[PDB]
Amino acid sequence: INLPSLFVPLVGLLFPAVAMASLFLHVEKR
Amino acid sequence: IGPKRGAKVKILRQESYWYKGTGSVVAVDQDPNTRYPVVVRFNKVNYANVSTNNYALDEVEEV
Amino acid sequence: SHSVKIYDTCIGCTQCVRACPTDVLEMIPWGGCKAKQIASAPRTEDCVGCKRCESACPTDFLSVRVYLWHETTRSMGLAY
Amino acid sequence: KVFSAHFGQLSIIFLWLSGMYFHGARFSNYEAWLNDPTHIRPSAQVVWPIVGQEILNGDVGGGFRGIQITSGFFQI
Amino acid sequence: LNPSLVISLSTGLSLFLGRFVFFNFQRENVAKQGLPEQNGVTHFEAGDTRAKEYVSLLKSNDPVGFNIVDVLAWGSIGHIVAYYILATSSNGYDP
Amino acid sequence: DIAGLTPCKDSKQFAKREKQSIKKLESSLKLYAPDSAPALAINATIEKTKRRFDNYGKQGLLCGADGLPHLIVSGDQRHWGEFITPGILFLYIAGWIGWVGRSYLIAIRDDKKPTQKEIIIDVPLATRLVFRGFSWPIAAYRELLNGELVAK
Amino acid sequence: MRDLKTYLSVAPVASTLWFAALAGLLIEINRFFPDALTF
Amino acid sequence: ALRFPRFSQGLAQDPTTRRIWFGIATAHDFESHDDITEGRLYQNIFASHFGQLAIIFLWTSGNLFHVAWQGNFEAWVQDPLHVRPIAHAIWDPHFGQPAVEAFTRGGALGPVNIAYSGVYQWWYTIGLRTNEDLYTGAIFLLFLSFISLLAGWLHLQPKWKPSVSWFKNAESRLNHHLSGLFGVSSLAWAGHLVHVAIPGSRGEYVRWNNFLSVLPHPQGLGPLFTGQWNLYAQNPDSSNHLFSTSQGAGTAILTLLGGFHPQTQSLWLTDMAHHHLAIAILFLIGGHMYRTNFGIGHSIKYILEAHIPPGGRLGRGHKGLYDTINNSIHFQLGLALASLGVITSLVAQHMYSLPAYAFIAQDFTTQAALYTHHQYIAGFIMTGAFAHGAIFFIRDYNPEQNADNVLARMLEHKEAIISHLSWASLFLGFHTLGLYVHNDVMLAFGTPEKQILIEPIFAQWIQSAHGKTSYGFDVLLSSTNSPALNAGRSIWLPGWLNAINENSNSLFLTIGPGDFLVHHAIALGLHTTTLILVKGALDARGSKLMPDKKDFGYSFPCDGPGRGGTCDISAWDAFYLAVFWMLNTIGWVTFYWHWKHITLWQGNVSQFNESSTYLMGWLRDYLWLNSSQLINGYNPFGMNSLSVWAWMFLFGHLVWATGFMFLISWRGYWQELIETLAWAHERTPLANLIRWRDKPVALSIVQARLVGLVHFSVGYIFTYAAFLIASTSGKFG
Ligand code: CLA
Ligand code: CLA
Ligand code: CLA
Ligand code: CLA
Ligand code: CLA
Ligand code: CLA
Ligand SMILES: CC1=C(/C=C/C(C)=C/C=C/C(C)=C/C=C/C=C(C)/C=C/C=C(C)/C=C/C2=C(C)CCCC2(C)C)C(C)(C)CCC1
Ligand SMILES: CC1=C(/C=C/C(C)=C/C=C/C(C)=C/C=C/C=C(C)/C=C/C=C(C)/C=C/C2=C(C)CCCC2(C)C)C(C)(C)CCC1
Ligand SMILES: CC1=C(C/C=C(\C)CCC[C@H](C)CCC[C@H](C)CCCC(C)C)C(=O)c2ccccc2C1=O
Repeated sequence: INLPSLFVPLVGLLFPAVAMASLFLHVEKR
Repeated sequence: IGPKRGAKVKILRQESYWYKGTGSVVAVDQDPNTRYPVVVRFNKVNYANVSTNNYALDEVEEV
Repeated sequence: SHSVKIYDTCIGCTQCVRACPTDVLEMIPWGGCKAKQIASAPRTEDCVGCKRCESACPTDFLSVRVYLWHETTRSMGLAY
Repeated sequence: KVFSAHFGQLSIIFLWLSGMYFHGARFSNYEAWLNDPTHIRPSAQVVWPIVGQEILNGDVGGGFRGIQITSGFFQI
Repeated sequence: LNPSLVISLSTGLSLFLGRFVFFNFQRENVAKQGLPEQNGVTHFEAGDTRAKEYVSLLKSNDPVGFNIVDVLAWGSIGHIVAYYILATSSNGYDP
Repeated sequence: DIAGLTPCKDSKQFAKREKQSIKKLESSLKLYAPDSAPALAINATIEKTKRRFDNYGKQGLLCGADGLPHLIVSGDQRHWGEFITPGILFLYIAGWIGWVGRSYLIAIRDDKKPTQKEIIIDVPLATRLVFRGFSWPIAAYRELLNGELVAK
Repeated sequence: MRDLKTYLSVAPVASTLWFAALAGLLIEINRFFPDALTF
Repeated sequence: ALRFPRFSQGLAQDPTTRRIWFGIATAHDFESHDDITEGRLYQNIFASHFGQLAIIFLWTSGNLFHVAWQGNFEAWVQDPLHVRPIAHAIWDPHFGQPAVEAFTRGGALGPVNIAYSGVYQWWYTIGLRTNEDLYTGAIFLLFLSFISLLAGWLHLQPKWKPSVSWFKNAESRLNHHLSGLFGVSSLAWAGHLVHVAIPGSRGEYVRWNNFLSVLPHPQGLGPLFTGQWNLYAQNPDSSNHLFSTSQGAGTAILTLLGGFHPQTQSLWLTDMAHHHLAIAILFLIGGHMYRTNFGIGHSIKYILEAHIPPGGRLGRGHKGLYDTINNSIHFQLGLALASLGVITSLVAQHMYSLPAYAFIAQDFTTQAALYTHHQYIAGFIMTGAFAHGAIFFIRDYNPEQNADNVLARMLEHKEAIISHLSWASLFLGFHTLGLYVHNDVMLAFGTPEKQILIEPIFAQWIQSAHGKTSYGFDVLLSSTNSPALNAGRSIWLPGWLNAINENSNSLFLTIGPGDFLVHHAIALGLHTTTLILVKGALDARGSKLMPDKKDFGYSFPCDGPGRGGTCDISAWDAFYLAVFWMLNTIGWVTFYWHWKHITLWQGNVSQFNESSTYLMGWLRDYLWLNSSQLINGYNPFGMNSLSVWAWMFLFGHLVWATGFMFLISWRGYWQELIETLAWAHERTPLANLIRWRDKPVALSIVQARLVGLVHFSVGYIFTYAAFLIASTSGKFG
């Protein structure tokens, strides 16, 4: 539990948010 | 010039609905500036419900 | 912009020009058919690609052909 | 055209009702159903015996065998 | 069965066959369908520098031109025929 | 027997099935007076059930563990009634229909407006072609041998 | 009358009569020789 | 060429949301990027394969890692028939306490998922025993994942970019792939079976630290090099051998016994070692066929060119085909997908009937998932094989350089080909459906003895030729004095005849009328799916309705409402249509596999033999009967470990049904609707302040076909997998 409680929110909340924000700026750039 | 009226010609234009079929010559335009002067009539319409088309002398063969 | 092309089997009957909803096409003088005119496509940036023109065309194998291509706000028909 | 077509439709409905009343008269357990409506199942269609299809003539009560109807004509 | 005798007799005959009885035929056929080509041109001629035929190895002072590749090829068939005969005799199969 | 089956005439599950079936109908039979129309009808089904089971037994049908007849279509001569024979009959009739159908399209193909006899049957013409079907194997083989059956 | 005979020959009308006749024939063969699985 | 789709300025300049969608969808179609060359095309593909290898290795590495870290492998290997194998731990903060309890299974200390992939049986059979064994395996695959990315990057650098001419050296790649990729790998795999896997099965522990000091066989390599090869088969494991113990353990390393290890119900390891050694020898010899740098070998082009029948019935035979194939990557991938699709089905058919992994035969849910997983993978792969045949015909086919050869002659008689597939599909559909409907009516009317129930005599005769005695046909290996029986009596036939006549395994199951009907259903599906696909490929270049179709490419929305209407006229649309038919077909085959096995496992094949001859039987006694535990995975009274599958089961129904929206409603309806939302957005205060950077537009015609197809396929698969797993695992067959 000491690691799943770290990686599950990281890969399921932080990484997708950081990825979705990254891709939003690349696709919108000109 | 061209095949006579009422000639029975086989169609050799590949993209034609009547390709390899036969139709009847309606008229041949005698103006030598006419690229496709052979008017041909067919007994079945194509997908556009059209029954006649103009062809080149090299696209038509009397049979 | 979509590409529109005319082929020399055109009999110059004008039916595509009348069908066009954005004035892409016009008749121009030609010596190749009895009607002594052929179609032309000088304004394809307004072309939306409805293909009303192909529906109008009488030639066994279309004399006017529309190749849908790069979309713009004109080809997509957007009013916003 | 729509006026005479309406007459056509009314003709069809009356013919439809004719058959409904005719089957109640000729191929039904309505007379038996009047004596015991809580138990006897309304039936007004009977299939001929062919290719095993008699099994659709069900034991609906009233000494009758037929298809149970749900149009409600008996209650009418 | 003596393994060395079987192996060296098989390889001997295979090498003998490839040098004296089958040599012309094998060479004729290789000349007939020669190097692999892509679009009318050998792989090397098309730029596949790693497809260069090693003429250095193919050279031989043997009278008919029997070279080191022929020894590997016919010598391999001999060892395969030999070990087929040895293993097949090692079992006690009954048909 | 073939495919581990046994003749339906020797099969215990086949016999059980007939028995359970008649018992089913008799449960309904006992609801009605013996002269009544339902009694006669259920009895008619019962006799037909009995005729059917004896008939399948006497025709040589093989049965599986399920007690049901299983058809042997392999060619085996004890079972030609299960495929070869009704199949020859099907092909004979099917070819008759198609040969007659082609006769009519050919008969009208050179007419003035041919699609007119395709939506409005020329029944007189059809009564004259309907019996060409009787000999379609000979007629179709003959049109083949002399270039008339297929176009080039 | 000849107009009526033409209508009676139209595809749908000729089809129901043809298939009605067919259905009657197949039904009566099945009433006379029911439950035929072989042949 | 300045925003998102850097490879398509045509799309970069699209002002609508369409730009983003199509940028994603076309990223891997290298041929259609701005300014591709032949070289760049090969080079991108080549590096893309290294990335695909890297993902494959990375994925396997995680599976190993998660089993070692969170699974019960060490308890499974000590009692393989009484431990549900664990896939990985679950950590979901949405769970309520009853979900935490229900999912706590195996020997685990918390909620876990049970693995239906079969990796425990696989890894155990080949020698893995300890969590450490698994860890260093994962690390090694992680290293391979990294190396694969290094080479991928490397070969995209100008110093290391391979030339087109190298990618087209066909003779050299074949020699190396046959003898090396296939042969040496098979030889090496036999080396692993002999050195590690077989000692593992005999209760010995051979690892890198000790494998140099232990002999795989007491006689060493002596017998190998002297030709006395029989010595290696001498003292095989007892038929009473207990796997992973020395009880009844022999010393043979290479055997030919046929049949099954009686306790594990899977193939003998010493048979599988002999198999990999034998085919290796064949691959190693076969990989010497083609000419490279040494002046011997064949020219594939010359071989093709020679194969023309004198008499002309194939025109110019195979002339030109070397460069047609060697210059078209869609041709190559078509052959690759076609071949891989056949052998993926082969894998599914052979693994369920001749399992290689100890204690997988009795893990019913695993066998069900494995068969179903590969038959669906195989189906998709087969549709791709024809889709790239179509793409070949449009992008790559040169009519003049193929003039009159076997490939051109296919186009010449496409109407003959297509109309006979049409005929075969019509025949199979009318009669298969007609026969089921007849039987249903007979059941409906209480007269099941009036069914048409044709015996699958041809297949039963084949099972008898294989030695099965169920049918009394007494042929070949079922005979008593056939030379076939006599020749193999001394070798593999004792173990084979035993296995084939044991009617509680899956080797050549007994078949009756139910197996007949659904096999013609299956032949219907194969014929109809290929009809769509062959018609799609052969008309891709042109039809009478669109004789210039090749000028429009593989996928285009249509050709407009003129000439009578032309929706779904492209080769891409024929693919799209065929996916429905492939999903149909695999559905039929997997329904059949599952229902035949679940009634086998339950001990009453007669439920299938009787209920399968009519379609109400399938609906009621297969789907409805086997849904009762699944739909109760949660109910007003609580939930259990079947809760996930109950939820995914409905999820699958929902995704599938959402697909119907994109498939049935078409674009124009939605474009006009979106316009009123553009208006509404530009007229709503506060929201007026916010503006989109991409103009909202309805999806494209083709796009919607795809989105609908994807929803349909996804829900199709998730619905059936949830049902398959829950129904089988809720009872264990
Ligand atoms: C190879 C595929 C793979 C897959 C599908 C999973 C799946 C999972 N892991 Mg796991 N893991 C893997 C490899 C993998 N693992 C490897 C190699 C390691 C060791 C480095 C770990 C170490 C690890 C830990 C420590 C934990 C998980 C956890 C989890 C679970 C939650 C997701 C998460 O936190 O990820 C964690 C992911 C990482 C730590 C990253 C390592 C994986 C590689 C480097 C990234 C893979 C990228 C991916 C394939 C992109 C492909 C798409 C691309 C083409 C665009 C989930 C079941 C958690 C768990 O058990 O939940 C209960 C948890 O606590 N993983
Ligand atoms: C909506 C109206 C309706 C419907 C659906 C039915 C349905 C039925 N009736 Mg019923 N019936 C109706 C009205 C209806 N009836 C009316 C109004 C009467 C009083 C006249 C009857 C009197 C009646 C009797 C006396 C009997 C039935 C029977 C039946 C059953 C079998 C009929 C059968 O196979 O005929 C056989 C099929 C045909 C005759 C069709 C022949 C096919 C031809 C070729 C079609 C001709 C098409 C032509 C172009 C158009 C002709 C139009 C013309 C009338 C001007 C069936 C359930 C039978 C029954 O229940 O037995 C147990 C029965 O004996 N009915
Ligand atoms: C003269 C009638 C006739 C004849 C001889 C054929 C013959 C053929 N058809 Mg065709 N067909 C017909 C009518 C006919 N068809 C009609 C009406 C349709 C529309 C439903 C089709 C639709 C059709 C398809 C979709 C396919 C064929 C195919 C075929 C070939 C293989 C056999 C087959 O599949 O049968 C199939 C037959 C049908 C699907 C339905 C036809 C059955 C009708 C009932 C018969 C015609 C009745 C007609 C009204 C008779 C009136 C005559 C009267 C006035 C005297 C063969 C050339 C197949 C092929 O090309 O294989 C190479 C194929 O794929 N046909
Ligand atoms: C001995 C030399 C050698 C070897 C080992 C390889 C190996 C390979 N090459 Mg090749 N190559 C070679 C020489 C060699 N090459 C030469 C000389 C050239 C130039 C002429 C090339 C040019 C070349 C190109 C251009 C490409 C490759 C590619 C590949 C890879 C194919 C993808 C893959 O993993 O297939 C794995 C295949 C197998 C292991 C064979 C088995 C196949 C069967 C169907 C599966 C059997 C399944 C079996 C039952 C498994 C059991 C189940 C499992 C769970 C245990 C593979 C690594 C491709 C690649 O991916 O690049 C990175 C690629 O694009 N090669
Ligand atoms: C070796 C395997 C292989 C390879 C290398 C290729 C390579 C290619 N194919 Mg091909 N194909 C294959 C297998 C393969 N295919 C198979 C198995 C099929 C059957 C489905 C097809 C069907 C096919 C078609 C129909 C088409 C291609 C196309 C293409 C080209 C570009 C694809 C592209 O940009 O899409 C890139 C795609 C993406 C970046 C994302 C796609 C996402 C997919 C569509 C949905 C995934 C759903 C996913 C499971 C969601 C899960 C949900 C979750 C809750 C579980 C490229 C040349 C296209 C082309 O350009 O040809 C002219 C084209 O139209 N192929
Ligand atoms: C259960 C649904 C269903 C059914 C029955 C069919 C049926 C068929 N499809 Mg289809 N299809 C479906 C779903 C279905 N499809 C879906 C979801 C898609 C994805 C878009 C497609 C896409 C598709 C394509 C692209 C192709 C087919 C083809 C076919 C034909 C296959 C050959 C065959 O079985 O011939 C037998 C015919 C049938 C089984 C049809 C039903 C016959 C009926 C039952 C007979 C009716 C008799 C009765 C007297 C009628 C009374 C009615 C009354 C009102 C008058 C057949 C017409 C192929 C084709 O045309 O091959 C020639 C083909 O190319 N289909
Ligand atoms: C110069 C000269 C001479 C000499 C020569 C010689 C003497 C030769 C020899 C040679 C040899 C002597 C050779 C050899 C070769 C060999 C080889 C080349 C081999 C191969 C092998 C292989 C290939 C194998 C394989 C395998 C394995 C490994 C395992 C098992 C199986 C098998 C078998 C398959 C003389 C006198 C004559 C004359 C004069 C001159
Ligand atoms: C369109 C196109 C294409 C495609 C194609 C395809 C997709 C195909 C498929 C195909 C397939 C998918 C096929 C398959 C086949 C199979 C086979 C051919 C098999 C055979 C078999 C055999 C022969 C066997 C036998 C046997 C037995 C049975 C028993 C044991 C013994 C033996 C082994 C002898 C391509 C790319 C080319 C290109 C061009 C275009
Ligand atoms: C309903 C739908 C509409 C409208 C739906 C469109 C506008 C999609 C809007 C989707 C929004 C943006 C939500 C998307 C949610 C997805 C899960 C996002 C996935 C993102 C991927 C890149 C991973 C049309 O586009 C129409 C076009 C052609 C005929 C059928 C369709 C279809 O019927």
